[PDB]
Amino acid sequence: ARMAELLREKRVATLVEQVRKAELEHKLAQVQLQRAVRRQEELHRREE
RNA sequence: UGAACACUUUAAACGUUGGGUAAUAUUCGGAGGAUCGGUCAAAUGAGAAUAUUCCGGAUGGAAAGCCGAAGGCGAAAGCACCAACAUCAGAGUCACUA
Repeated sequence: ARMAELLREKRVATLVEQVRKAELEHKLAQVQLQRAVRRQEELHRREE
């Protein structure tokens, strides 16, 4: 039971956290970079 | 997926308020003196007091005649005078939400 838990559960869960967090860092690099410069240029040109 | 924002685009979507109309029968005076109505066809009547009509006037509300279409909007029934109030809705782009 301890072999199953510490040698499966925490590392398979760890795979799930780091995979969705690499995905979240992908989505967050998107929403910072392309979104932020696009919308500040749009708001800049719309107020001009 | 579902929903709110910023743009692009949509009309017979929805209720209220003001105004209009080809057209409608009734009526006030005038033209005109026996036809009109109507149907496969025939039959009460309008009419010898003036009928269809025609002139021009009033009335008052129906319905929106063409547009307009195997076109649109709608959840469906449905929705076809504008103008404005007005509350939406639906589609596309670009972003939020996880």
